[PDB]
Amino acid sequence: YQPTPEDRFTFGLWTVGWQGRDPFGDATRRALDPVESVRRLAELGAHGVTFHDDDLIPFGSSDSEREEHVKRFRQALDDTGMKVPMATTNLFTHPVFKDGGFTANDRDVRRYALRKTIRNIDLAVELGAETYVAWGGREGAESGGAKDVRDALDRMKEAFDLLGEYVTSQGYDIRFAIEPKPNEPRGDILLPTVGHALAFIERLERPELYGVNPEVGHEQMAGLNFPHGIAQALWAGKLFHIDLNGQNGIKYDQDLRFGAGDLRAAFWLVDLLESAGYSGPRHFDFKPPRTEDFDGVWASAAGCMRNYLILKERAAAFRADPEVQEALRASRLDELARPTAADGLQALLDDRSAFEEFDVDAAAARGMAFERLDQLAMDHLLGAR
Amino acid sequence: YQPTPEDRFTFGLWTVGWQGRDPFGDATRRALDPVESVRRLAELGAHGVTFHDDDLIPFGSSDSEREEHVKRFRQALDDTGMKVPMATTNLFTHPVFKDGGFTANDRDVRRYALRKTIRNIDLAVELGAETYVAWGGREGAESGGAKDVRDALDRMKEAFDLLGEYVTSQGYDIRFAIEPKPNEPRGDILLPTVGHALAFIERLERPELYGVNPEVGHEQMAGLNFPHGIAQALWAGKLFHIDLNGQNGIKYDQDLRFGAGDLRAAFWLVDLLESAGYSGPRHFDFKPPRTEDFDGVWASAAGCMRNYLILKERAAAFRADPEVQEALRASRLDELARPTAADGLQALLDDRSAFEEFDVDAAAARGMAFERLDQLAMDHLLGAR
Amino acid sequence: YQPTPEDRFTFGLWTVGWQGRDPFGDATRRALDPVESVRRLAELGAHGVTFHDDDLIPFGSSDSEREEHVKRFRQALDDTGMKVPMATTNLFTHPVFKDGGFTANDRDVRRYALRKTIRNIDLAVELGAETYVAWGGREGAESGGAKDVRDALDRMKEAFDLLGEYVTSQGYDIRFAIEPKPNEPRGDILLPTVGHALAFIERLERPELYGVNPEVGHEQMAGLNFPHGIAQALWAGKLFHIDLNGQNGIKYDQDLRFGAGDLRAAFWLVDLLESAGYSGPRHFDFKPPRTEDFDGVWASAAGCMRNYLILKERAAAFRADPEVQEALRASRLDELARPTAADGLQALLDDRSAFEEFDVDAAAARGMAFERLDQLAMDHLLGAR
Amino acid sequence: YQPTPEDRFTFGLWTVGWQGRDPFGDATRRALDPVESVRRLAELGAHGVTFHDDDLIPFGSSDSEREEHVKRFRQALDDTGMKVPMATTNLFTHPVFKDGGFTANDRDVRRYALRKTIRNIDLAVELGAETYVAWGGREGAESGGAKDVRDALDRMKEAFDLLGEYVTSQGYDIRFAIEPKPNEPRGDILLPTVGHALAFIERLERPELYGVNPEVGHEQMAGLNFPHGIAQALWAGKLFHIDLNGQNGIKYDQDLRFGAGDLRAAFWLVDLLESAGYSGPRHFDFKPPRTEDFDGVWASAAGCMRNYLILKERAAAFRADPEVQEALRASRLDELARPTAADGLQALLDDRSAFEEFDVDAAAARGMAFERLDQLAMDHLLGAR
Ligand SMILES: OC[C@@H](O)[C@H](O)[C@@H](O)CO
Ligand SMILES: OC[C@@H](O)[C@H](O)[C@@H](O)CO
Ligand SMILES: OC[C@@H](O)[C@H](O)[C@@H](O)CO
Ligand SMILES: OC[C@@H](O)[C@H](O)[C@@H](O)CO
Ligand SMILES: [Mg+2]
Ligand SMILES: [Mg+2]
Ligand SMILES: [Mg+2]
Ligand SMILES: [Mg+2]
Ligand SMILES: [Mg+2]
Ligand SMILES: [Mg+2]
Ligand SMILES: [Mg+2]
Ligand SMILES: [Mg+2]
Repeated sequence: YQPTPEDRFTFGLWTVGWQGRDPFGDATRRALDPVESVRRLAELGAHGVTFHDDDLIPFGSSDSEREEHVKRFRQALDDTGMKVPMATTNLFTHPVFKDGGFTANDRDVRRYALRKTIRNIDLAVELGAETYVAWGGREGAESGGAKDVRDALDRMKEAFDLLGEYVTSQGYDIRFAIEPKPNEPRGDILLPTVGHALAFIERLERPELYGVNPEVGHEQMAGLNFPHGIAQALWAGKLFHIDLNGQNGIKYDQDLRFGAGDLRAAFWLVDLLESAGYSGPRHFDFKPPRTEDFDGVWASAAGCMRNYLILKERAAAFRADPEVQEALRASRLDELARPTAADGLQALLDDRSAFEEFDVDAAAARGMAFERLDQLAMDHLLGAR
Repeated sequence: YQPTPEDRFTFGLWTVGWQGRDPFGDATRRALDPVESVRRLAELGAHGVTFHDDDLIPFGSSDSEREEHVKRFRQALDDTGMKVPMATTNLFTHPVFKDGGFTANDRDVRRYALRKTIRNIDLAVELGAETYVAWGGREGAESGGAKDVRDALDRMKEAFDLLGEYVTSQGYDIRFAIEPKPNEPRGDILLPTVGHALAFIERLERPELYGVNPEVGHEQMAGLNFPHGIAQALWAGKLFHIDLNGQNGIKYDQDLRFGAGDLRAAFWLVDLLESAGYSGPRHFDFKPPRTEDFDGVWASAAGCMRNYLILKERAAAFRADPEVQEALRASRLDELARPTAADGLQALLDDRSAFEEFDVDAAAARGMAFERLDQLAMDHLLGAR
Repeated sequence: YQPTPEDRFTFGLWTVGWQGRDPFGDATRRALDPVESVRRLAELGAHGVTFHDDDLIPFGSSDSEREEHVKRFRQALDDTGMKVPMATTNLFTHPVFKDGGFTANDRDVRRYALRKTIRNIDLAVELGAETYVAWGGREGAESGGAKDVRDALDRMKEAFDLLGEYVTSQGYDIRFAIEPKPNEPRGDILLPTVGHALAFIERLERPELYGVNPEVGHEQMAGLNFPHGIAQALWAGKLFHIDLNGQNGIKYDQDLRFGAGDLRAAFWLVDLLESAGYSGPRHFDFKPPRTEDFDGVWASAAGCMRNYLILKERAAAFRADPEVQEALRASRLDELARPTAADGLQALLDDRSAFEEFDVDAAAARGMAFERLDQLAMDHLLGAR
Repeated sequence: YQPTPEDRFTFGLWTVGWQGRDPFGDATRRALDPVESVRRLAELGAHGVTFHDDDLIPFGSSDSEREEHVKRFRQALDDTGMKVPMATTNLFTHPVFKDGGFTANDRDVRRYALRKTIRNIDLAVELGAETYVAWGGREGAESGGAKDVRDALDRMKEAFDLLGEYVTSQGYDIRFAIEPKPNEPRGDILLPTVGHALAFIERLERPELYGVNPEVGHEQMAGLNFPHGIAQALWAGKLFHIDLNGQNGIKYDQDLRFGAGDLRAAFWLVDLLESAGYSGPRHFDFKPPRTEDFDGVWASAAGCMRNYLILKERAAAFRADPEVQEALRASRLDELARPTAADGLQALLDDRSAFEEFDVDAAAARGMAFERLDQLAMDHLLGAR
């Protein structure tokens, strides 16, 4: 189960670089130089890395310092052959963003947020990124009177429209991906799920430029089924990128390594990406627990990849098994893929077998054979066939 | 706090008519004749009622029995002056719908579901309904292999497209409202939230015919903020109807009377509907608890209306208070309503006060004064000014 | 992975016998005669069955009918060699129990509840049951004013004390097990978790007679860690029985087959029961989904047992692996089992290496190596060593 | 609604002193000197303050610096007349506690944790504290193999036993209060709820010395009913202290001001404390949101007290209303307070009216009149009588 750069596994600098500060605790690990992370990731078999502006260039850096930071990073990429398929902006750490970036009540702040974003879009293109993520972690509220949501959506639309005008005018080959999260750090965050983000995109001036970047843990903090949310993004043609990690139910965002948390949901996600022919990066947005030292960080990162490869194998074996193919037919998955009324409205209306003469009791008596199918799925996942 | 028919309060037959059967218990109350419910509701000050096909005409009724059921109902409406602004279909009780209506794996079932729906659309128009609700309570799964979500969305789209073709061809003045719910009775239900339903509508052939019917308790079963979800529906121009009730967090769907459950969320919802000028029905989809007799049912129904009227009064007093208007200015709600960059992209890019010369520390130091505003909101809700 | 009666697997009559009625739907399956369930379970390899009074003898049965029902059941047991290790009372279905059994506000009801319970204790002993379960599904409330919890606990204590006096006086060899659940069917249920039930037992007149019957899904409806709750019951010497099934997070109680829901939590539960030497019944309290016919019911029941046996194998392989034993030492599990201060209070107070000279930074720098250990656990579960 | 020192309102230094650092953000406010907090709290009408060792004396302080810190604090208390009714230990911030204090795997750490605790017990007594709280925020795990819960409970018991031996030997007049929390910062924390802590106390060598310190938000992060948990602590005679704040459901711990979050649950809590004659401190463990400046901190602190006083008034009016007293009788609250069988076991067994002649249908038909009672409760809370 050895990964190679062909598996397209990526990691954010902020993941293996998390120092372990939490709401109740100081850091347990020293900071990692981005160059070191690049090298260690390459040795593990990763394909590339991602970054927030602030991960690469310390906030408030002079143009001189900025150039120096970039050059060193670029050298590491050249030395290892690692790519940079996505980048994003930090619009959440600094105190100025306490009420949001694009939807802060203060107009001056909103203008600042757009300028900080545009500067990073330029760098991202320079580095070859294909996707630019936006997670509005501070857009929301803890109380009802603080934010008029209709006005905030107007402000969010305005912001994304200006970014689309910008890339268009420059002639850049980059697309945007919005990342939803229901809460934390705000009481409630705007665009809380994959559905809310998809619905919002349809109101932008150039909808073709925007998709979603769903994250496992995020949809599970609302108790939603991740594989179902991803199927809806695929159906809309909007899965531009994906964030993989683990989460144990509805609580604070844990960011465990991928495979931990809900294992069966991880299995069904892998089955789907692989069946659907998803060809984007398999990005891990996780945090090695603060209990670990450096050895532990690398082990956790390696486990992310290992878990994906084991699941891939098990899902493939599941779909290729003749006995499973037979069970899918038994459960009428074939019939779900056929049109209900290709014959049209009129033909449906005139068809007595559809109502007048339909034997409802006979249809009701037919078992779905879902439990036998699910048990074959479990046997496959566990290597117990 | 007396309601009148002008307040536009409505109730489903199934609400005051719930006999009290739950997953672990038999009925505690006898069935109510629809005619009796109409009369009792009129006396309490309700404006109208709503129904599923099966609430009005017992499943499997002959055409003769059907006509008889309708005529009696129509007489009650005439006697009391009650209206019927919405109707819907039961595609969840009968065993034939065990795997869904529009997205059942069996094709024969899907065809049956559409025929049963079309028959009720005809009645709804006859009775003067303006809105037709669709809650797909059985569309979903308990296991991953049972439903290919991409195929199910194809099937759901096909179903809604055929219904749109139908109303168009007949020349009916009726619009559709999709009602999301995250789970129960299925393990996971498709289109689980207000966002997922809004995103789906944008892919239908004639999107103008469809909106949402959000329900308080439903979004709270996913731990989402209801007033925020409603603001997004308002922003999209898609709030065609609304279901009001109460819920105590993430658990089974309780369906308490409106006002019970999350009281502060009820306050913010009322403030919003009233501020936004929502002119549709205020419908209560709730269940008087099984502990109650008939006297208790009517008391609970009366409480739904009473609670809305008290909240309306308190929200109005909140918005009209000079001291609140001053606090909103202090918290920069005025600034949130102004465009970020009406000056345009170029002007933003050339504005040094937006980046180069922006004093981030001075901006960061500005308190939002949100807690004083929230305390004025609490004082108002409690009548403690 | 074939079960035999030696594995001690048991099922309630109500599990494979669930007809599929839910809050929104009618039954999908016909009722099963208890004799048929006994025979089918024996053929699958089960060790025994359990029952509520009402599952075996229809409510309101004459003494004549009662005897007839028992005799037929007894014949089935003799024919198959199945045992009856536990029984319980139905104090939740009939409308009289709408406000509870032992804690109903009406005193007459409370007296009735105790009489119905005592009659079943007698039968249970006759059939050879060793454990009597009590799940107070209707003890609780939907509103704050309806129940004074202090008075209700007095009433609950009184009830359990009288039952203890009863078994003592009769000389029966039976112990009681209280089963907690947080909600459903009441808004909140009293004694909502394993901890609340353990704390309550310590206030009864003869605490030795009572333990807990925890259920997987129940603790997961509160988002708690089941294996941790079971370890606390084991530590107190109070795990008298256990209910196994599956649950997908915080929502309505699903009652999936064991192994479904949280698979990793199922793995850790098996590891614990097996390590601790739990020698009681492995009882399955689950519901085959309403989508299934009879073939599906038996397949789901078979899957419960299969899943336990696979997990048992994987946990055993995990604990026996030399490389795991080494990792446990690396993570200081050995040190957690040694007393902190067997030397005593004074020796601790005088030990400078414990404070004055303790090198906090050196201790802080030591990684716990938890992620490598967890990855070995995952590899083992998946059969990927 | 003006508080006075007689209302017994207290605050932790860490509450109004929270700088606003979260998992995703830097501090938004400067640190407050403990002397300033004491003075500002006194002016608002607070009765006293509480502290962790580390809030008062910076970690790693010399004995010289320690004495200086104490003296300054003592002067502030004398100047204002504020008291210190409770103190606690910080066993969670420093990296050495990454795996816990009392239950860390490393034995050396466990010994250190006890020494740090004993030093603070001494100071607490010097300052006049009556209660010593213990919140084991780092005792728990993120993975199943990392902690053997049976061994950890042995370790936790050992720790509390040694602390009891210590206070006993010194002759101190102080009692311990254990504070449960389900998760955050660990994946799962040991003793997750009020029930688990109550059950654990019963296994300590001198159970009389220990009680619980429940916190509103903590039990709500598991979706439990706080007023019910408090009634069980009252019933056991174990409510030694209480932490008041607000929380919006199952998510990260928000720590809103008291009254925010679940308002109806706040009403029922106040009704209970006041009815039961709770005479301990009304302590606020909350965090003014990071959006606020200093003015906002004081406003939020003032709101905590204001909200309690308004609720107190409304609960008192509720209980004193003749119409409510009549409704309570209608709902049989009087009957819940009478013994079920003061006549005894034998008399119950011989009473035909309890079974043989009990009219179950007549009893079942009796409505509980809970909704009318709940509506009177709502009317009272809202000042709408
Ligand atoms: O909840 C944290 C989010 O996952 C972020 O890591 C984004 O993906 C990048 O800003
Ligand atoms: O969860 C139940 C839903 O609220 C239904 O009552 C719909 O509104 C009507 O089918
Ligand atoms: O939630 C349902 C409970 O699990 C019951 O099945 C008990 O175990 C028996 O009354
Ligand atoms: O979750 C944080 C806890 O409430 C702490 O504030 C304790 O009360 C004191 O250590
Ligand atoms: Mg996250
Ligand atoms: Mg992410
Ligand atoms: Mg509902
Ligand atoms: Mg509804
Ligand atoms: Mg259950
Ligand atoms: Mg059970
Ligand atoms: Mg907290
Ligand atoms: Mg606290």
